[PDB]
Amino acid sequence: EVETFAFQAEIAQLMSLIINTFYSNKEIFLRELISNSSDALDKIRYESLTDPSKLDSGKELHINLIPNKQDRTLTIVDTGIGMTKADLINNLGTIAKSGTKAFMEALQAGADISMIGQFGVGFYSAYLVAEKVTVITKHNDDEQYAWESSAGGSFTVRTDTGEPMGRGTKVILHLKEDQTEYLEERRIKEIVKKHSQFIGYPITLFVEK
Ligand SMILES: CN(C(=O)c1ccc(O)cc1O)c1ccc(C(N)=O)cc1
Ligand SMILES: [Cl-]
Repeated sequence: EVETFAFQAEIAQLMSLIINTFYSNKEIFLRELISNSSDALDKIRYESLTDPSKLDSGKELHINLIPNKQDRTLTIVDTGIGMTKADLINNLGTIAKSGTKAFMEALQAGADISMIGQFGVGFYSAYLVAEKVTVITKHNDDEQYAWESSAGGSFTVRTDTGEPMGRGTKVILHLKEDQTEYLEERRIKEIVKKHSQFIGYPITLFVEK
């Protein structure tokens, strides 16, 4: 039922750098994850232009932001193309080994952590704010999978028996205890307006009871 994998050494080092570096501008995680969602939504849109049946798993293309203060989670849900099991295991669809090389050279040559997305590895910015990240994904060509990692050099993959998603990717951020500002409506709104104001899909911020 649960498979445990080692990160490639370069990815483990990327994650360690994100977790251990003193860097105050953590809010950029949300821009990076919304960017990934937008890119996934563009991919299923483009495939649907020539094969409308690709949207049989859901026609609506959008992004939901779901804070839950009871669970201390921020969830980013998109209805994009989703990931196969293979692409989950292969660094969540990224060229993360080569991207990490380029990013670490850029940080040595004066870049900062906010530029992570320019190297194709923006997903890993989740670990600025999350102690654990859970990714639930569903691609038309595959079953629904759950990826998870608390860093420390490993991740797990299992077939997800949870709530069916139709198609797309859900990133569940289990926030660090000192990062609960990212569950507050006003703070999320501020970050979306500051860094994600030109994303071409609706971004709905859910509210809480
Ligand atoms: C397919 N795919 C996803 O399903 C996906 C991965 C991570 C994420 O936070 C959101 C996603 O939709 C995904 C993978 C990689 C990128 C990227 N921009 O490098 C974008 C999208
Ligand atoms: Cl690569």
